[PDB]
Amino acid sequence: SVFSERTEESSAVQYFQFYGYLSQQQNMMQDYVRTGTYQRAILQNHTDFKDKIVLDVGCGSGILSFFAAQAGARKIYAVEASTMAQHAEVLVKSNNLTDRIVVIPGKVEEVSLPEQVDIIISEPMGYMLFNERMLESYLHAKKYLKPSGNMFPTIGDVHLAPFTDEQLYMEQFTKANFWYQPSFHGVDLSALRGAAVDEYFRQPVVDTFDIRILMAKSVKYTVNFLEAKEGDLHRIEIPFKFHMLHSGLVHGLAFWFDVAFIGSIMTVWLSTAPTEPLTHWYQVRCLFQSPLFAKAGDTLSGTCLLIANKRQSYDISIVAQVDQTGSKSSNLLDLKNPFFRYT
Amino acid sequence: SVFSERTEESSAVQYFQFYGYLSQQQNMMQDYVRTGTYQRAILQNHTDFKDKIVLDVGCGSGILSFFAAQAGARKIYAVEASTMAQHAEVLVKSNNLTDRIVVIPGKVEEVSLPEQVDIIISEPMGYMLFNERMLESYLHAKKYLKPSGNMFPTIGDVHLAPFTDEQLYMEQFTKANFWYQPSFHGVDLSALRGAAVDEYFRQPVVDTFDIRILMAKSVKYTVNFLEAKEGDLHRIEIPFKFHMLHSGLVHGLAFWFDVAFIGSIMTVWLSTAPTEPLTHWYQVRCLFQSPLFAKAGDTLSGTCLLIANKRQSYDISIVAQVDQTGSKSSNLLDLKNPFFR
Amino acid sequence: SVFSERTEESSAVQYFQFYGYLSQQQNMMQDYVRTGTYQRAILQNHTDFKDKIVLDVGCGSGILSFFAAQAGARKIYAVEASTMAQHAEVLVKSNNLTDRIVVIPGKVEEVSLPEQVDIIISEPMGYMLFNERMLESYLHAKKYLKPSGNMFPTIGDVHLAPFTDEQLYMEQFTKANFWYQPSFHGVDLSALRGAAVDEYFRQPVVDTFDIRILMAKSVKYTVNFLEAKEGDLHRIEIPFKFHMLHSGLVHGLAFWFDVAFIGSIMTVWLSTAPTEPLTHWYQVRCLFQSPLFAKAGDTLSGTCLLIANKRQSYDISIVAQVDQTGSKSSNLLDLKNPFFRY
Amino acid sequence: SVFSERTEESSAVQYFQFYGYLSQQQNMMQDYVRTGTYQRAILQNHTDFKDKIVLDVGCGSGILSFFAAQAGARKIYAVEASTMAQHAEVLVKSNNLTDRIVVIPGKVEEVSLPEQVDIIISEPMGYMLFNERMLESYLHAKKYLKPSGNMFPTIGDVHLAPFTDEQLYMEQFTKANFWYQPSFHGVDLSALRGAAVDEYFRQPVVDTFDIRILMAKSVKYTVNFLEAKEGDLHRIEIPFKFHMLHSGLVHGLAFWFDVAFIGSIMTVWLSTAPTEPLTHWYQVRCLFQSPLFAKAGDTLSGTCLLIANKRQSYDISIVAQVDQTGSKSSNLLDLKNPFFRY
Ligand SMILES: COC(=O)c1cc(O)c2cc(NC(=O)NCCCCNC(=N)NC[C@H]3O[C@@H](n4cnc5c(N)ncnc54)[C@H](O)[C@@H]3O)ccc2c1
Ligand SMILES: COC(=O)c1cc(O)c2cc(NC(=O)NCCCCNC(=N)NC[C@H]3O[C@@H](n4cnc5c(N)ncnc54)[C@H](O)[C@@H]3O)ccc2c1
Ligand SMILES: COC(=O)c1cc(O)c2cc(NC(=O)NCCCCNC(=N)NC[C@H]3O[C@@H](n4cnc5c(N)ncnc54)[C@H](O)[C@@H]3O)ccc2c1
Ligand SMILES: COC(=O)c1cc(O)c2cc(NC(=O)NCCCCNC(=N)NC[C@H]3O[C@@H](n4cnc5c(N)ncnc54)[C@H](O)[C@@H]3O)ccc2c1
Repeated sequence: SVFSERTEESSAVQYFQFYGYLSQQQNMMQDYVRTGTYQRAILQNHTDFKDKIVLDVGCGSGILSFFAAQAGARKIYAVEASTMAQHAEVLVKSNNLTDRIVVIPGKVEEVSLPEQVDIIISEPMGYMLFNERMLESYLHAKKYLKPSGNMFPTIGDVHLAPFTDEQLYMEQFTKANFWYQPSFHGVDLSALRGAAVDEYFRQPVVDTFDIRILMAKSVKYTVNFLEAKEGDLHRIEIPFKFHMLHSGLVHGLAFWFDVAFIGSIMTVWLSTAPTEPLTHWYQVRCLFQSPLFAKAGDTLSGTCLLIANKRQSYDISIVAQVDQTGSKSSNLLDLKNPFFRYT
Repeated sequence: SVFSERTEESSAVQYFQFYGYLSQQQNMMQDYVRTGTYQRAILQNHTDFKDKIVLDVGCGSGILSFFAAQAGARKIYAVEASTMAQHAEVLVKSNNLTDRIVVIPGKVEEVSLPEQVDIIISEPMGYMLFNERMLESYLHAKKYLKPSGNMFPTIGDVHLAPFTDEQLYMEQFTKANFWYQPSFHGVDLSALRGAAVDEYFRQPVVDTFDIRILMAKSVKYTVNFLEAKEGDLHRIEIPFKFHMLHSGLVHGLAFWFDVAFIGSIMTVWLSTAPTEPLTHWYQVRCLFQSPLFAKAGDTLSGTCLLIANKRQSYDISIVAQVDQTGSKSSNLLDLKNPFFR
Repeated sequence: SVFSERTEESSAVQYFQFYGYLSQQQNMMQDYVRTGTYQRAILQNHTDFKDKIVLDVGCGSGILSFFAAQAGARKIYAVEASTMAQHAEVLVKSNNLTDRIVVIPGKVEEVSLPEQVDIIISEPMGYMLFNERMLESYLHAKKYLKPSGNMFPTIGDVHLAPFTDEQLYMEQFTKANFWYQPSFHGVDLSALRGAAVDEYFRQPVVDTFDIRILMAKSVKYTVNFLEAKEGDLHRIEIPFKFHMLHSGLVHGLAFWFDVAFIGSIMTVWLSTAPTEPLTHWYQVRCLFQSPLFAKAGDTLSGTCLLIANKRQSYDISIVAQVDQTGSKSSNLLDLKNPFFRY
Repeated sequence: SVFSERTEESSAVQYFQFYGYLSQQQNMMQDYVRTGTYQRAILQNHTDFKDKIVLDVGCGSGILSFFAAQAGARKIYAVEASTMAQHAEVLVKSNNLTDRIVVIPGKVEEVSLPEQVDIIISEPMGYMLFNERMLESYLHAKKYLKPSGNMFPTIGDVHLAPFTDEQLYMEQFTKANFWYQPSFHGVDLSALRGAAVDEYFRQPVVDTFDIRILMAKSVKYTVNFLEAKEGDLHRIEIPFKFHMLHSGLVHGLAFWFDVAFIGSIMTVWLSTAPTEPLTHWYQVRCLFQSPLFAKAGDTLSGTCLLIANKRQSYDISIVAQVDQTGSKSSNLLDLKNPFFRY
């Protein structure tokens, strides 16, 4: 019941319906960097799986469990709450692994596992790492992890960097200005211009971009999944101090993430950086309401505060100022209403 | 309420959140054929509004009410269940129409209107006309219509026609065939190929197409909103008999719709046909899992059956056979998971 | 006889009937690259024929014997099992070479030659080099070759490369899909979908293609006809490891071949590569039933295994996997039912 | 058996291998005029099948049996000699007709049926109706037909007509003239020109043509399958007297056929005429060695003689003369080596 107490029923319904589609599973599977890196992380750390007990949190089609099986896992508990659980069972039988993979339909916060596991595996990451709040389910499942146990992924580093994108900033007002007309089919729309601007600026922009728009080395916030607690992700305060590498108008912050699989043999990384090939996580950009001018050598400092909501998302609050000028800007954004951009 | 008894709370939440965004209101407004045709229908039938009482069902930003006001409506009750009701009120004040347009926040099945109206106006059409099930709310609102009152739109014609599009058919099978692989990173996926094909073929394809793909004259199913009852739309049985004009593989049925605004002065049509400019309704195609071969001269007969569900959509059953050969295809589709091409 | 023990009578009948037609000999002679390269190989190595004894295995119309004669061969035994041996005799008379070219009707495994030869010549190559299994007759005929004799051709290189061709893959699955129909004139065909797909994908595709579809440098398997024995061609195991140069779906393997005529004066090559002008051998592609995704830098390894059958062809088994993912495709192929796509 | 005594094993092997492929079955099935007319003939004559015993000779995939089942047949014995019999069995199970369709693997001349049948159905027609000689198997199967029994098809009409096609005639010599060259890579080929011409002229041309090339109303030779005996098709003598409608050079005879399904309710026709849509039987044209000039009003008379051979085909002998001139021509053709021109 930890899941249903932090999540509106209306949101859980839609969430699980979405991951219940094969088309969606196929998308995730066809991302070769994602699928291949998970496989590489598990198989190259075979000693972390050989004759071990394994929990796969939100197994979907089962693919990560099959990898754990390839690596030599004695026993794998594959938990999945969507109707995809049925399809995972089918694959476990057709691949003759009924003696090693047990699919358990339900939420990991609600099901009973019969024993403690040596290692947990999952793909719980959303946009800017935290969105969809499955990282809480992943951490929750540590109640089943032996003390010496491991987690794959082991850590997550959400990166934050300032960007310049005059054209993105301008789009907002250009769109909002639809309403700034005194006779649209004889109707004066202009009283709504302000509300339109607000709405557009509350949407985090999900797409990719040229790394040339980044104005400073990114700042890293690390969650270590071995030590973290579920509750650590209810309120996430990310302080930042950027040392500006380029002079210009900073229109917002860009977000991406890495996770690392820290095994006994080696550490394997999965990156969603804009310097790396595009994943189904893209990148995320949050605009400031007002651009901040900064010179190369200036510091831009502030806080990104993420406050978990009952729609399995975050309210994002960003405050920033150029320390050498005192010019400051903010923005409050809702990751439950992202703008998926094609410009 | 009738609305909450026919609708899961989870679906209503999302539905009304979607229409609550200004960005979404702007997209509907910027469809010039939609906005312009509604305006033309109302203003050219000014006598249907001059000094009349009006109900606007699901008014959104209020745009249709403003049109009713331009046409000379004494009084317009604008009902809207999303938070857009707040923004509509703002526009009514800034346009100095507080004496003529009264916004009433809530569902039309739940609110109290103080009087009966002469005419109802709404844009309740979804994909394939019926999707989103607002046509029920529109019909429900007739409890407020005087005897001899009018409705704008007045009727809706659904059009059904068989199409050939080998490339469309192949896309879906090409996607589905992912699940045939016997060793995807060493994993045999092929036990799910059937489930994958079923799911993909249950998705109605929302996009446009050249009219050259149509293999017979369309068949028309008319709902007359003046006479129809809310419950008529719970189960909709559309029989069809196409006379094939071209020989080839029929890969599915294509759907579009017209509505007509039948006023005292003139009848104005809003069409979503593929012969007409593209609207935000596009057209919808339902693929058969297996094509049917037909020769020109052959008849293709069957039934399209639409059964309303609690997610404000329809489960669609399409059964079709080429009479001269007995070649038959049955197909089940869910308009709650459309494929946008 | 070695021939009739490795070949069903039904297959030999048809094989020899096919090469017995003048129309078929004209088609082979009109391939100028084939005819011209054979001529160039023989004439430019004239010292390999001047005053030498020659065996032409499966001479057909006789054309290669005439070339050996132009080069100065003392004596040429031209063996041919089809009825074309009589048309070859006619040409030997009309060209006043009765003193130098002796046609011997019959199979080279069955006839008696009166002496040993200095050199053997033949065109025994089929699709993918080996099809029709005449390479065995060519190797069998070495019982007539002196120690230190030569073979023309001398070696054969089979080239294997991975290819991407989505449109090819689609045409065959579109054909196969006929058998998914639940109501073809009211009859449910779909229980045979699996079998139809198998059948279609077992057909090697004989045509040409742009070299741009190739996703890695080809791999070479060499048969040296001087050293090889007839029995070596009963089971042919071709290992391969491709280093992928491009990322994408690998829909199969493409095959072609070169033979080299290694004479005393020079080596002349006859290539059927897609970089070279088209011959009557074209190229051959074997499709995988399921494509393999590979990234550039990945290795694609496996085996092409050819097992000779009694219908003068091979049962081909192709096993390939992307080493970095363990994605694997196994495919069977029957060279006796090729799909001609040109 | 009657089949193996009239057929060389080499030929039977290949024949049955060819019809054993699903790809080939699919081709036959996708010809809508063939498949649809068979269906229409059986269902419109439902009273010929309701609660009746049925034999389907060479059922292939089974499609005609399924039609007999749709029409209400109590029991259908579906005989098929190719490995397609296996696939037909699979379809009978997947269509829940194991109680009504019994697939019997083997040749209809060799298998045991447990009872006599009311009606036989088959698609035994080849090029010019008779080619491949399955019409003999169809007639052979009458040993299983009750006295009142019927046959579908019931009759076959072969149509013969004189044609003009200067360009077709010319092609032959243009091809043959490959050999009429004194130095093809230094070899004199010309001694073979005669033999090449002969070979080309012995090939019946399988393709279609504009009906405007026909110079007289066609002449009809009818086989009634109810009365005919297997041996009647060993030697088929077709006399003809054409009354010329157009003046010009007659370069040969064009052949096509109709079969009729004569039921109790109605007669349904399947035509392969050039006036009708193209089928997988096309039409067949046999050239004269020398064109015959005829004026409109002249009569062109002669005989077409078909003599069955052991390669499941016919040797065709055509003799024709213009009666008013005494200008005569001849031609011996072999339908076992047809030229596909389409
Ligand atoms: C109007 O649209 C929007 O505005 C909108 C907004 C958005 O944010 C959007 C985000 C999108 N997502 C997206 O791109 N993802 C990337 C894919 C990788 C993540 N894969 C993953 N996390 N798999 C988890 C598996 O774990 C299961 N699971 C979870 N919790 C569990 C629990 N407690 N117990 C048991 N099993 C559990 C779950 O069922 C599933 O199988 C896509 C569309 C969007 C549209
Ligand atoms: C992943 O993507 C999917 O899965 C998906 C699936 C889909 O099906 C999608 C469908 C889409 N539809 C769409 O673009 N339509 C445009 C047609 C024009 C507007 N049509 C209409 N009816 N206006 C309603 C107005 O009337 C109000 N209203 C309704 N009911 C009321 C009641 N009872 N009382 C009072 N007011 C009420 C309502 O709030 C609003 O103002 C778009 C996206 C999709 C995505
Ligand atoms: C749908 O169609 C199919 O299914 C199919 C299947 C296929 O595989 C096909 C293959 C095709 N091949 C083809 O175009 N090749 C041309 C390349 C030239 C190779 N030259 C060659 N082989 N000539 C040997 C000569 O040497 C004689 N000879 C052989 N053995 C002998 C022996 N032991 N003793 C004495 N004489 C012997 C022989 O008679 C002949 O004169 C064409 C069509 C196809 C269609
Ligand atoms: C070397 O290339 C050439 O030069 C060549 C020369 C040619 O002449 C060619 C002719 C071609 N033919 C062709 O296009 N036909 C189209 C019409 C098909 C008619 N349908 C049919 N005949 N069905 C027979 C069914 O009846 C079964 N069956 C027969 N006898 C049986 C028996 N005794 N017992 C039991 N079952 C028996 C049989 O297995 C099958 O299922 C094609 C290629 C050619 C190439």
